[PDB]
Amino acid sequence: FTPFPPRQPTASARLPLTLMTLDDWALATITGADSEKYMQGQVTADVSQMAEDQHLLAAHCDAKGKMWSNLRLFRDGDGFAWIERRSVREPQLTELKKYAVFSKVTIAPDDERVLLGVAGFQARAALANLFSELPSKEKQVVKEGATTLLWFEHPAERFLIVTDEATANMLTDKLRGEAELNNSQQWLALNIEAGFPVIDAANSGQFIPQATNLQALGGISFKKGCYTGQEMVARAKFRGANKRALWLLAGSASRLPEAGEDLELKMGENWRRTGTVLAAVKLEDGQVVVQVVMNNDMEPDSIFRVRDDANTLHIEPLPYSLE
Ligand SMILES: [Ca+2]
Ligand SMILES: [Cl-]
Repeated sequence: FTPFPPRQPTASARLPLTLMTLDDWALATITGADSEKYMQGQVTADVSQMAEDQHLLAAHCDAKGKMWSNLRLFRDGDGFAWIERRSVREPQLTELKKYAVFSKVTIAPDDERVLLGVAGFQARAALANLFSELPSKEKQVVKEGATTLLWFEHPAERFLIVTDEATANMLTDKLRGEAELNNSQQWLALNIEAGFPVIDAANSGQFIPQATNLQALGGISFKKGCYTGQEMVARAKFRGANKRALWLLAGSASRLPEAGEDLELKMGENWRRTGTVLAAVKLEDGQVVVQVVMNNDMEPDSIFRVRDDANTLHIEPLPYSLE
């Protein structure tokens, strides 16, 4: 079917109708009688209380609570599928499979299905012509034949499509010259804007889930039964235990910081390396936008920069509360 070529991404507010190939994300599945039990023991979400029409962003942690990756989970066949960054799928699956020697599950990558995104102006009306039913806030996953559609509210309405090559080709042919075409960087920009954490390889194993605000995004149950890393995830909820959070910065820079890179914070006439970048994109309207993990008590008027840059970044209020 083939990835779409990149064009410079746009902020959600000004984003035209856009169809994207999500090549930098990747799919995996679990099937078998023990699918729910097995996943319940390895992720932060309560998968026993996930309906067929729901999807959520969970964490898969090691025994110390550090996330191999977050993952967007939904029911698929008699088990689950999930989407995470391609750069971490291989090690994530190795670590997930460590406990499955005798369990009634089969865990595998899925590179047969195609991941697409639809976003921007009138995305819903454009798609309503191409599928009988679309997902919505009231029914967040819809399935039609080979296709699974996931609804997102943030930062503006958009849809993630999990489908076969034939349907991907149909959609592309039907929307060509109406939807702009872009690649993963546009979906990435939207996740940065929404404050939804992205974990690439450099950041695998580095963060407890709450350092990336996952508790505020519905990704952690504190009442479910035991799972790998649970004790440490629970400890991070104590008053004052976790000192990090995920932030949204915007401004200008001469280069994008890489995942795992630090930024610099201004203080007096000095600059101090601070934080860990998760993702960054340069937008059409000129700004660099950056998702970063740093201390949860940064002053709102803090001034940042990409290391040694002539220009600066500032905090854009996160669109959801951490209270
Ligand atoms: Ca444009
Ligand atoms: Cl952490």
